[PDB]
Order: sequence, then C-alpha cells, then structure tokens
Amino acid sequence: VVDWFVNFGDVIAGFTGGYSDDSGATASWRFDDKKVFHLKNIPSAMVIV
Amino acid sequence: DINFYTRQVIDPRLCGGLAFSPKLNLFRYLDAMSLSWNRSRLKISRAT
Repeated sequence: VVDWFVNFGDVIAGFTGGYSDDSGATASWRFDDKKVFHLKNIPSAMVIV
Repeated sequence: DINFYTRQVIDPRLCGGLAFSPKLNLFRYLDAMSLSWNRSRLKISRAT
C-alpha cells in the first residue's frame, strides 16, 4: 500500500514538465442540389439537374 | 364469312402520349423552393 501511494504521488507530481499536443482541420462539402431549367420560349421543354 | 378477334398495343413510341404528362405543372412547380429546405437542414445540422 505504501509503495502504491508513493508511486501515485511521484507520478501525480511529475506532470508539469511538459504540456503540448497536436491538432487537425477538415474541409467538407455536401451537395443536395436538384435544379430545374426551362428552354426559354418553350416552357414544355425542360431539364432537371 | 370472317370471324376472329385481335388486340393491339398503342405503340407508345409513336402514340401513347397526347396526354397531360403529369410531370409538368409539378416539375415547374415548387421543386425549387421545396429543395430550398437546405436552409432548415443547415439549421438543424449546425445544432446537431
């Protein structure tokens, strides 16, 4: 028990020396575009994208 | 004396149209503004 306590104490005391880590960034696109176009002067003709 | 029966298709390549084609009056309809629910989707995704 005393060995466990002293090990815990020395570990929890020895942390301040270093403090740093990494990072990351993402770039994402989502497309859900359902577009409609009319053949102008011919409304019957039409195109869906 | 002739007596027989036949049944024929309406050759939809040539005929079979000549109707309203319910695609239209609905495709030119709200399909754009209804799609514009991307606003609401972005709103919910922001808090998601």
